Amino acid sequence: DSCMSFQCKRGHICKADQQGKPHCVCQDPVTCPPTKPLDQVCGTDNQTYASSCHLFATKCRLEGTKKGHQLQLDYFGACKSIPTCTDFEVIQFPLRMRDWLKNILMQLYEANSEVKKIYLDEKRLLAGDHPIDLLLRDFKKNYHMYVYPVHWQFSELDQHPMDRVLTHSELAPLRASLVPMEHCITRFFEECDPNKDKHITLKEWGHCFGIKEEDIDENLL
Amino acid sequence: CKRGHICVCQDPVTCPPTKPLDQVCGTDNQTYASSCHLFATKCRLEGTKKGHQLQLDYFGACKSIPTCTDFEVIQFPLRMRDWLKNILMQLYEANGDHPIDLLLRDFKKNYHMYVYPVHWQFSELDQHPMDRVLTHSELAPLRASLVPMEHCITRFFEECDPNKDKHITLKEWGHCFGIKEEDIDENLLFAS
Ligand SMILES: *[C@@H]1O[C@H](CO)[C@@H](O[C@@H]2O[C@H](CO)[C@@H](O)[C@H](O)[C@H]2NC(C)=O)[C@H](O)[C@H]1NC(C)=O
Ligand SMILES: *[C@@H]1O[C@H](CO)[C@@H](O[C@@H]2O[C@H](CO)[C@@H](O)[C@H](O)[C@H]2NC(C)=O)[C@H](O)[C@H]1NC(C)=O
Ligand SMILES: [Ca+2]
Ligand SMILES: [Ca+2]
Ligand SMILES: [Ca+2]
Ligand SMILES: [Ca+2]
Ligand SMILES: [Ca+2]
Ligand SMILES: [Ca+2]
Ligand SMILES: [Cl-]
Ligand SMILES: [Cl-]
Ligand SMILES: [Cl-]
Ligand SMILES: [Cl-]
Ligand code: NA
Repeated sequence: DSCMSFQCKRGHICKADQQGKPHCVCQDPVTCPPTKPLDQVCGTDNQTYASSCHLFATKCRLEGTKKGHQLQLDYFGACKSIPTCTDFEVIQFPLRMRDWLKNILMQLYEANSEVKKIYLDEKRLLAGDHPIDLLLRDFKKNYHMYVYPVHWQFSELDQHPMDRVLTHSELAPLRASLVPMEHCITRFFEECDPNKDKHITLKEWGHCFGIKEEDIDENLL
Repeated sequence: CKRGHICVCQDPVTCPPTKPLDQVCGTDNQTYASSCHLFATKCRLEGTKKGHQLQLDYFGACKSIPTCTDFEVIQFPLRMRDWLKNILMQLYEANGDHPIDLLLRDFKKNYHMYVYPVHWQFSELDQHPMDRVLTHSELAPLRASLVPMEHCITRFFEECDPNKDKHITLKEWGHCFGIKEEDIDENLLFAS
């Protein structure tokens, strides 16, 4: 068997020729391992695939075409309609701060349901478009607790290739992982690429996490 | 007199003046000018279905948001959520036999990372009164805090109260967070 150790790209498998010569052919989706519900994945076509094996077998069958070239794994789970991740869903605050925020919101609710002056201005941020960002603005100025984590996330992603900008393919693992963790879809190129050139610089990334320009420093990468 | 009462109904006119940012969302998915106006409205409607149901839901105007998931409600420490994120990103970059199924099944069986926090959250909420069950008034502040913090709406009494008695026991709570019965333990709750 010449197919032993003959490597093939994902969605392809090695099959011997009528002459015994090994060839990479598309994988038949029927041969994909049986699937459990949580194996499901959502493709960039907003189609749900039973598993990653099924998606790449489909992509292979579609090699050479627009839909084939476009199809990628988008995130884990079935395709869903979900809101855009916020910055703090991407890069979280310490648990102590999340308990504090939860407690003032709960306390603010109990005072208003079936104190009010204390947290009045706080109440009116929630009717705003970015309540948590504004309430946590002072925290975001701390280097060890916020600024450095924001830089470290950029440099962790800027690897394919490392060039001080992030592209779609570099952000795709982060997008895929936040759906199960946070039930939100990142939209970095709708929100953090204001010149629409499809490359996110450190300045664009920092601004999108609300870090002042004076605190953005390429030496931390 | 109760909120919205002053016992006659409160005149909406005497409600403090309202700014746009005073708006609130009622459980009817209606936007009210402020919390005062919502309960004044509730009073004018006392005695009816629409009247009895109406409660404060969350601050701000009503919006479209999905139902909260288990991992949105349970707040993890940074170190553990960072570990979980890096594992998931590694599973993506690669693309067990069913990695995501196995990862989440094992995670939800882990006591220090998940089972105990699910029990702690029940017990933090079970205070009015402390009686080993959760009612609407105990879960309503958690719901309102999760809208701004997680952009999701909890639906505890539609999904975690299968006998429809308006009380959520520890057993119902655990099952609704995907905890096996063998791992539900009243000894993990704050002492009596
Ligand atoms: C991608 O697919 C998901 C799943 O079918 C869509 O979410 C559905 O959207 C419809 C509205 O057209 C709603 O009635 C359903 O409740 C949604 N289902 C879920 C599970 O969220 C989503 O809208 C699709 N997005 C696009 C752009 O096609
Ligand atoms: C609760 O009310 C809000 C506000 O009217 C609804 O949100 C809107 O939904 C419509 C159509 O579904 C959209 O055109 C609007 O853009 C939405 N507004 C916002 C602010 O998101 C929401 O759908 C209602 N909730 C339910 C469950 O019906
Ligand atoms: Ca790069
Ligand atoms: Ca750009
Ligand atoms: Ca109780
Ligand atoms: Ca969320
Ligand atoms: Ca019950
Ligand atoms: Ca649940
Ligand atoms: Cl190949
Ligand atoms: Cl984080
Ligand atoms: Cl923490
Ligand atoms: Cl916010
Ligand atoms: Na969480």
